[PDB]
Amino acid sequence: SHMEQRILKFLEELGEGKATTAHDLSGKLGTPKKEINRVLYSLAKKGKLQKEAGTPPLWKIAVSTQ
Amino acid sequence: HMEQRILKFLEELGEGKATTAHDLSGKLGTPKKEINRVLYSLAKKGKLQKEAGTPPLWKIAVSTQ
Amino acid sequence: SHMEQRILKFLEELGEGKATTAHDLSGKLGTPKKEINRVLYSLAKKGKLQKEAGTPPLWKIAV
Amino acid sequence: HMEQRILKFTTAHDLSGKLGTPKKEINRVLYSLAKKGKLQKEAGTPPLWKIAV
DNA sequence: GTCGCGCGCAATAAACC
DNA sequence: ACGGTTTATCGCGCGCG
Repeated sequence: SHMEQRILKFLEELGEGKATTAHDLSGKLGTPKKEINRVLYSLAKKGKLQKEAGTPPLWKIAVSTQ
Repeated sequence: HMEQRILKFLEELGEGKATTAHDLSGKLGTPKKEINRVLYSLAKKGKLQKEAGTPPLWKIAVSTQ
Repeated sequence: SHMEQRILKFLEELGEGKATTAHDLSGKLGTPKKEINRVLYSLAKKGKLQKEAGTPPLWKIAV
Repeated sequence: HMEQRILKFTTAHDLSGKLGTPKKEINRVLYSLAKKGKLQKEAGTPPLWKIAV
């Protein structure tokens, strides 16, 4: 499952403290938004990503938790 | 191309019986995003008829004149 | 519940059996149509409003 | 008429036997009534429910 | 076994003013 | 040398086995 590696790679190259939407990830990475959101919610559960509230939700690399 | 594939499948089901987009996405091997995108367009062109529900049911358009 | 009151008041200011569109509510309140529809459809599931399917949908006070 | 009976009577799973209703229809009225302010969802596995006074 | 989901929605077309 | 902006059931939050 190298879909996790490319998303974390994309959020790293986006910049410091930068966030983006799941619809934007589906467009750039060329991956259906269905698989994207399934991985995004999974990476936030692993603690590697954090979800900013909003519609749609914004996603960035987690900074706070251990 | 994808539309007639959905239409052809709804023929071999017996007139009266319907199906869901989730059921179509598996049989035709197509993501449900494209399935629903074609289904809603076939009902707007009069080719199909939508029975709204949870989830909605789709069948051949029935004339009502 | 603040934008909900602005919409509910207007639908009450306007006729006691009348309806209106989200576009009409958008201009008469200086609020984008996206924010209006967010409140309109939310009020429908709460049973506060009644929606008439159409182009565009019509919204009126329910009981 | 489910919205009326769901108030007179926990988990949505537990409500499937007390009323003989599928869990899909119970969670429907639960999240709907919770958006009407009358319910409140607890963080359980499965989640827990209770009437909000 | 969390799940309530109805979703098609624009990497659009068409219509408006 | 050139039609920008809004609509559409357009509300969408959806990840669901």
